[PDB]
Amino acid sequence: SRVTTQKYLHSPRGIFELKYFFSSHVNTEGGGEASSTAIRALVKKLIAAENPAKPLSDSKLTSLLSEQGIMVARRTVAKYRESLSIPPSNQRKQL
Amino acid sequence: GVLKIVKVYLAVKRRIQPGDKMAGRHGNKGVISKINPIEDMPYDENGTPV
DNA sequence: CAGAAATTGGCACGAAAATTGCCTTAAATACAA
DNA sequence: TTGTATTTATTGCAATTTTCGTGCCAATTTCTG
Repeated sequence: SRVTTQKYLHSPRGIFELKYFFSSHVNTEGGGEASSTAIRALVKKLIAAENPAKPLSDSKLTSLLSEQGIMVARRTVAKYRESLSIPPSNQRKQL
Repeated sequence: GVLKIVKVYLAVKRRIQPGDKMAGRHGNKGVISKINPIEDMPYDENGTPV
């Protein structure tokens, strides 16, 4: 806990906090676990490719994720989206 | 800390004009002062200008 | 028109995870009696 | 011979706080009859 405080690591991808690698988890199909920092990337990817006329809601993201066996509740998806600073589904539609 | 480098090359053709410096092989340099039209240059019996 | 279905987020759970303040000496060693 | 002042070795425990995912439900949007 003490060592990893405010020390940076330089990977070819970029510069990280060395505490960015410690993350939470949710259950998965098959008895495994999936990290929250990967579910955030998956949610960002899914939102960044939806139909602009009909944006995906939190239920339509929970159901979409629960076909690769990710087993995430809707409220957790909402928490991840609000952590990513993405407006709700009714505020992303456009003509 | 460097991710990508992009280099762009531009090619331009420079013509001759007054102020450009010309010379020769015997140490006789000079600067162009005028671009004279053809019908003003001196010509010989056959009409070939200089 | 309007009741109903759908969406969203504040607040609340237990459990897990992460922090933070301390036992503010015990045992090997060389020296002296 | 032994008792002792001297010198290393010691980078962990155990409370206490904070954060986790997810359910309840009221307020706001959207939708179909």
